[PDB]
Amino acid sequence: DSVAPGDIRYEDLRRGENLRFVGDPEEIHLVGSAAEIEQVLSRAVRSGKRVAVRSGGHCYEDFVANSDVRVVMDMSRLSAVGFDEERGAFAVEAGATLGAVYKTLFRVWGVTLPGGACPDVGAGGHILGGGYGPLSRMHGSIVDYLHAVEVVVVDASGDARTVIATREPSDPNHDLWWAHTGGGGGNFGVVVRYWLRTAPEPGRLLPRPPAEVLLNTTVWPWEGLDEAAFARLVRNHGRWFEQNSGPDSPWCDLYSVLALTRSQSGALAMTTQLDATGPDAEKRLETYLAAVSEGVGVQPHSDTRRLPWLHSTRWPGIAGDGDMTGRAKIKAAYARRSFDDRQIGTLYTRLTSTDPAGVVALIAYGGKVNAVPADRTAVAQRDSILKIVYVTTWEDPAQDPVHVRWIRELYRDVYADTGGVPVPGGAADGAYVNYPDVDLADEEWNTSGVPWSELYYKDAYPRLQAVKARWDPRNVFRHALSVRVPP
Amino acid sequence: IDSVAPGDIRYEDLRRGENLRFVGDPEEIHLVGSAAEIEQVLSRAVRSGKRVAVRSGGHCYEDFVANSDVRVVMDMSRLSAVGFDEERGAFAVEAGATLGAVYKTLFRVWGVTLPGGACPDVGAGGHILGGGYGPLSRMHGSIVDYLHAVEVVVVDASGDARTVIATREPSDPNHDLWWAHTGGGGGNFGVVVRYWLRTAEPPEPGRLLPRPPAEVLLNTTVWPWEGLDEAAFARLVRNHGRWFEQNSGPDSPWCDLYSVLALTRSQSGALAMTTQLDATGPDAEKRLETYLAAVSEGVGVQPHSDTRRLPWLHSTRWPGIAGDGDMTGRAKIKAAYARRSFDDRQIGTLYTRLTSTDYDNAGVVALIAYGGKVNAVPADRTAVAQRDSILKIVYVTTWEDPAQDPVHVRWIRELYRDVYADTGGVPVPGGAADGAYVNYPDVDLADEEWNTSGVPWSELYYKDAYPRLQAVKARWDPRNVFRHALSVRVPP
Ligand SMILES: *Cc1cc2c(nc3c(=O)[nH]c(=O)nc-3n2C[C@H](O)[C@H](O)[C@H](O)COP(=O)(O)OP(=O)(O)OC[C@H]2O[C@@H](n3cnc4c(N)ncnc43)[C@H](O)[C@@H]2O)c(*)c1C
Ligand SMILES: *Cc1cc2c(nc3c(=O)[nH]c(=O)nc-3n2C[C@H](O)[C@H](O)[C@H](O)COP(=O)(O)OP(=O)(O)OC[C@H]2O[C@@H](n3cnc4c(N)ncnc43)[C@H](O)[C@@H]2O)c(*)c1C
Ligand SMILES: CC1=CC(=O)[C@H]2O[C@]1(C)O[C@H]([C@H](C)/C=C(C)/C=C/C(O)=C1\C(=O)CNC1=O)[C@H]2C
Ligand SMILES: CC1=C[C@H](O)[C@H]2O[C@]1(C)O[C@H]([C@H](C)/C=C(C)/C=C/C(O)=C1\C(=O)CNC1=O)[C@H]2C
Ligand SMILES: [Cl-]
Ligand SMILES: [Cl-]
Ligand SMILES: [Mg+2]
Ligand SMILES: [Mg+2]
Repeated sequence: DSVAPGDIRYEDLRRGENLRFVGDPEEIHLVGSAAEIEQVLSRAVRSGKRVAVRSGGHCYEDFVANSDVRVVMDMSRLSAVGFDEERGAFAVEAGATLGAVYKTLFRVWGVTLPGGACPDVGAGGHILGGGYGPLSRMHGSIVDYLHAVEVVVVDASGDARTVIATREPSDPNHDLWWAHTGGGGGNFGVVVRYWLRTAPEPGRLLPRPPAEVLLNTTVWPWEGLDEAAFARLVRNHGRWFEQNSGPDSPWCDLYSVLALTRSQSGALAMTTQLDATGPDAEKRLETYLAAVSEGVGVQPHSDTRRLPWLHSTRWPGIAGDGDMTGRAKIKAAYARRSFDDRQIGTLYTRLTSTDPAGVVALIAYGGKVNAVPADRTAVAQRDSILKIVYVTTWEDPAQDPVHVRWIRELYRDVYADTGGVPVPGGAADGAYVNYPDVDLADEEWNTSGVPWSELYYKDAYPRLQAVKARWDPRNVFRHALSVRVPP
Repeated sequence: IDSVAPGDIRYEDLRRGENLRFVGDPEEIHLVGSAAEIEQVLSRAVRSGKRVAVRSGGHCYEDFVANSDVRVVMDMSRLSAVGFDEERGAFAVEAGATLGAVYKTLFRVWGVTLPGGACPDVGAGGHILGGGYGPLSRMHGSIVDYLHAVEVVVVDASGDARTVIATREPSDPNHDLWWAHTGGGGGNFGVVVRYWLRTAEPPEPGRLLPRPPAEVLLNTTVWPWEGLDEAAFARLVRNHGRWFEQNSGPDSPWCDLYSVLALTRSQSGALAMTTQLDATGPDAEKRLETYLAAVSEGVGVQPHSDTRRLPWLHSTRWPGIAGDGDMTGRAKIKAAYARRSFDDRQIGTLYTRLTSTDYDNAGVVALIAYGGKVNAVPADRTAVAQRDSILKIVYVTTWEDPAQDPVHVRWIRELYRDVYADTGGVPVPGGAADGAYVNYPDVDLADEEWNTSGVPWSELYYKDAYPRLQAVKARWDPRNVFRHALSVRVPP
């Protein structure tokens, strides 16, 4: 159907899962096929009305709900996951949530994709932004399994058409397939479905997860934590990840997130997942936990459970708490090395100061992600060890400026020696387009002289611009931080 | 053909539901893709003498599916479609669909909903035929009040399986079987493949199920346990009880409010309440405030109160309503229907057992708003017989260490027994309580050591509906292929 203001569904469908952003579309179309997408597109382009696509609605920025967007194509009716006998690959429609993808692939076929934690995320935005997750160190990015994609595009004359692009070098649309391996949503056209398989039995055509995992939750009380203690914990963790994130590391089967929380929360915490298949799994876990707490002087509460693998993906310790109400602002960076002492000092001061819920999360990364050449996909960061996510959440819709400023100042200060942004090719490797932050393109917050596009895409940017020029010459698909041809 | 045996990578997940207390030993778990595949699993299991069980959403609070004696499981995961069936004129929900997919698909696509559970992960398979209710029940009734027809694979005396359709039409030959699916409970009559749902009351899908409110007010209210004595606790409980006694009739304007009051262990630091109210009237905020003021009056403890206004579909995924999604760890649940609110001795026992330092160190008694339009339905019209209650009361304890089951099971057994001590330790129907709800099953209701009331488990769950359920059992499952603790069973 089509949803317009006044329809009972309008208040829900005008929003994604980020409540800071309220869309004003004149029409939201729950499209049912490529053919219906082509008709909504060609009609919007003729009218001069700006469009956007919503799949899972997890965009951290206002790309879909931007007040200029007059027409939304919502992919909820296209949520199938299955094996496509004709193409010999798994077909994930854009509106499928990760929880549905993982349940279907694993229960029916015993396989999985190494995408996000977070069952409510849609495939649409997630895959073509370079999705990664708990199994990425073991199995790479989800885009490392992208075999082909179906996408509705608009030509110079304004007519919409459906094309298939694939990983085969001789594919005439090969360049468009490459741009879907991390190029980001909302840039090239409307993805209808992705086809994924390893680069003819379905059970053999995607990776098999561990049957069981050890999951641990470790908590340090903040009350008895001084700066030196905090700094040793952070340095322990960063040194361990600097040593143990290569593509041939035995530690490819470990994932963890260390949460550096505001002191007012009462505790810092870390969640770890380790493949439990080996009979020494428990010893290996403890050696990782011991490394993180060595010399800290605070004993953590520690609890470890063995869980079947599909059950573990729904545990809020990995999946997050599912609460998408209230208001949040995210920033993020790639880390090639962990923070230096001065940055640790900044973190400690900003986390303990009574100047607000807020966390800096360090998410294990690298491993098999890093076996891929930096230019093979549009995910150009293939030597990092951690993704660092800065977050502040609040409730009062009248108090956005103060929370945005807190997180802006923290991030600027951490990256102050590189113009306030994580400039690639140093201790940092730029930014991740599925954690978009419009401040990276803001002269007031980015003083590095490096454009937002090089921070997200590094050297992939020129190729993406060429794909943009070829496949979206009219620039129908745009938003803050969208791939844009040279002026 | 899609089957999982020990040694398969999928076996550890598929041998369990969402209750980690219960580890199954089936020789095969079949991921059935159709009614015909269910018939071939059933007929083979019957000719072998192998005990069967069905798993849809995996949310069973008891060991009905994962019982070690179950040899063959039919897992309905592949049967998860939700859509409109034009030819039937009703919405079709396959048993493997989760409530989250149900509400998303019905609402986004058609702007309608079903007044079923809170809890997006629950499967339709067990949830509807147990009499599912939720946030919207006071406004729209139980989900079974929209069950028009069912498709179910059943086994006859000779041991052959077939697929039948049973509908709400009085002249339908299978009308009795339809009736038993409006609250008879899972794992009793045969394998439901799909449910068809529509208002009993124009043939547009957008008018054939109730529309939810477009927006709701949602409130979380928290009272610190620190400055809270027995008199203050008792006043809060009594306030809430009286309000529900007065405001839960089928014609009450308060049919559009739902709330959960959590009487937590004092160890937890705070008592809390979540309230949802239809926000579309222009005085919704003043109405919410009057309900909150009634709950807190003269309590002497100022609650911390947070109200947000949310679009309806978004509200159903807020953990304040949906729960926190954490099904790891171990839990024991007991429950009862309340026709009137707790008396002095009961409030006293709750206070004592919520503040006591005994056992080990979690627990909660949650009072869930009920009644409203549920109670407009005659008690014998469906297999949900409790049609005059005002609250469902759920007793819970949770823990992590799998070596510590007894102390936790004992805590909650003694708390519940003590609350219902004046009636043999169990909520005997037709008094202050109205028995128990089959989607919150508790095997201790059939245990002579915990039920000294003289009233059998079957009358507690089903009241006068039981002999009719038994007649359906005799006719449709004569071999008793479908059984578990607390399964409908013909007379000896
Ligand atoms: C909210 C949330 C996000 C998470 C979570 N966990 C993650 C994880 O463990 N690893 C990750 O890599 N990412 C995680 N993320 C982030 C998500 O990956 C991003 O928020 C994704 O971009 C979201 O995808 P989706 O849910 O589909 O978001 P939308 O808002 O619909 O779209 C985002 C963006 O992409 C464009 N787009 C959507 N659909 C299409 C199609 N079919 N074709 C082209 N472009 C599309 C949109 O217009 C928009 O620009 C955990 C949580 C809780
Ligand atoms: C875990 C959980 C349960 C909840 C939650 N919230 C509820 C709410 O707000 N209102 C409710 O009324 N109930 C809520 N519940 C309880 C569920 O309603 C019950 O736990 C349901 O019985 C669960 O159904 P399902 O998830 O399908 O569980 P299973 O364990 O697969 O089945 C239970 C029972 O039913 C039999 N059965 C399943 N499938 C079939 C079919 N197709 N045909 C016949 N019989 C079937 C099973 O064999 C078993 O006997 C919130 C949470 C978080
Ligand atoms: C591990 C992980 C990876 C992800 O990629 C995302 O999911 C996880 C669980 O966590 C990531 C990050 C550490 C956490 C975030 C941002 C917390 C968000 C939050 O609390 C709220 C809102 O977004 C709206 N209202 C809220 O309350 C995040 C980026
Ligand atoms: C409001 C609800 C209605 C539903 O009928 C169910 O959902 C809701 C959200 O709350 C109910 C009850 C108050 C809470 C329970 C059982 C908590 C369970 C719980 O914590 C756990 C488990 O069940 C397993 N591990 C765990 O940790 C429950 C019966
Ligand atoms: Cl934008
Ligand atoms: Cl049983
Ligand atoms: Mg949050
Ligand atoms: Mg819990």
